[PDB]
Amino acid sequence: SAFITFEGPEGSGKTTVINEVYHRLVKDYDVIMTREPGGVPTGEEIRKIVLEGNDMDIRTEAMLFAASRREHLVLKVIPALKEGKVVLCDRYIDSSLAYQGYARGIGVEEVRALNEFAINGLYPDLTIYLNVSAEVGRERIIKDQEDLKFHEKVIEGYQEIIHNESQRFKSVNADQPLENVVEDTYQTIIKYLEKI
Amino acid sequence: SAFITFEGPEGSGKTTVINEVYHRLVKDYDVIMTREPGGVPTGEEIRKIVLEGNDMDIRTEAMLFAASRREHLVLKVIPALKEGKVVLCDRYIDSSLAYQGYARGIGVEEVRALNEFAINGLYPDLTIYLNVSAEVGRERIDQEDLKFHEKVIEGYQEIIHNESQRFKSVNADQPLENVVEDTYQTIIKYLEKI
Ligand SMILES: CC[C@H](c1ccc(C(=O)O)c(Oc2cccc(Cl)c2)c1OC)N1CCC[C@H](n2cc(C)c(=O)[nH]c2=O)C1
Ligand SMILES: CC[C@H](c1ccc(C(=O)O)c(Oc2cccc(Cl)c2)c1OC)N1CCC[C@H](n2cc(C)c(=O)[nH]c2=O)C1
Repeated sequence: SAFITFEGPEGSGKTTVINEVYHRLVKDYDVIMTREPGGVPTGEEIRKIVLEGNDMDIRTEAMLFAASRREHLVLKVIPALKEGKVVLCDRYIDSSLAYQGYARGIGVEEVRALNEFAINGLYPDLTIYLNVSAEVGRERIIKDQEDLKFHEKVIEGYQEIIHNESQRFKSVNADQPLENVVEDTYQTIIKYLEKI
Repeated sequence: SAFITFEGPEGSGKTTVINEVYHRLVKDYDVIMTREPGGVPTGEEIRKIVLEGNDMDIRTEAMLFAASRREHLVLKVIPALKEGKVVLCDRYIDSSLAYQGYARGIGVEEVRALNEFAINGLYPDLTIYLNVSAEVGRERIDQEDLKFHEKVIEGYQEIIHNESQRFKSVNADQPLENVVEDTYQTIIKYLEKI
């Protein structure tokens, strides 16, 4: 089994990359694609609260992302791993670190301690970081100043997380055309998987 | 202003005591009594999720109690404290420490780290612990329920041993009129010294 997470800002080509990699991996592996809350009833109820939030306190929002994360992990991810599946997960702990910790200003270490409570040691086996520049990402989103700066800070946050901790992290150049980003991601995954 | 929390297992007469103490304190102080979620919409929605939980993972449950704690703190407690009020809160961080941390077995220090993210330094000024023996508590209320009850009491003892200065323990084995009186006097002594 393998728990593989995908990280990156918006405009990193993440949706295309996961879908195309899934289509190639299913030839050799029992693979699933997922994202939080991913159909888990409690997680879906949490998601409704977050999306209905009127200027929700950023720490309450972080705790709700973390509670949705745990429900998705325990009720969907772990049973799939037990079946021997390759789980392709769109966003996990690192999104809360980059978005809640860095971009929203809570503090990466405070958000880390919260999410370590949530995942209880279950870190991804492999994390694909779709490393897009802010300018390329901006163009992919189009195809506001506060939004542009928020997108910039998300990337700055990811840069901080990957520069500090790196072992499961595999950075893929997402400034390339998407066919190349798919090929580099697929090859990175196959290299990991074929080493058991 | 003062933020005073009330803690204890079931059977400690905690609800009755806080209600009576609050009714007496309103005569001399600008005071409110509340509990989580306490009407805050997001907290109420989180409460519904917890109550609807079918064998809910204990850490998800702890995170939801912590999210309800923050909403109630931010929208009710902090605005009242800024208005200079005495805030009486029935159950706070120590309830998550005793129940989720100790009794459910996640670990007090793990649950403390989670709750410190939720309260962001807003610990109670004073915590009233209604110290009921497991035997009196049992009587005031099967093997599993009695074992969980004893575990909560044991958890509260460990917490109070580690943070003696924040707690004031009231003998909850006495008749409730005495528990009310000792709790009231403990609070007044604290309020008249600040
Ligand atoms: C509004 C922010 C946005 C977003 C977009 C779509 C959904 C939606 O599902 O319709 C969404 O709701 C979610 C998603 C995941 C988990 C929950 Cl509980 C609610 C959402 O966050 C509220 N952004 C998009 C970029 C990534 C952001 N994000 C994601 C995760 C997983 C995290 O931990 N932190 C974070 O800020 C959310
Ligand atoms: C079933 C557990 C029970 C309890 C009783 C009544 C309510 C109810 O409101 O009807 C309740 O729901 C709540 C209460 C507070 C906050 C939320 Cl989000 C939900 C509840 O916990 C699910 N016990 C009773 C003993 C104390 C327990 N407790 C309380 C708090 C505040 C905590 O942090 N941890 C904990 O285990 C809950």
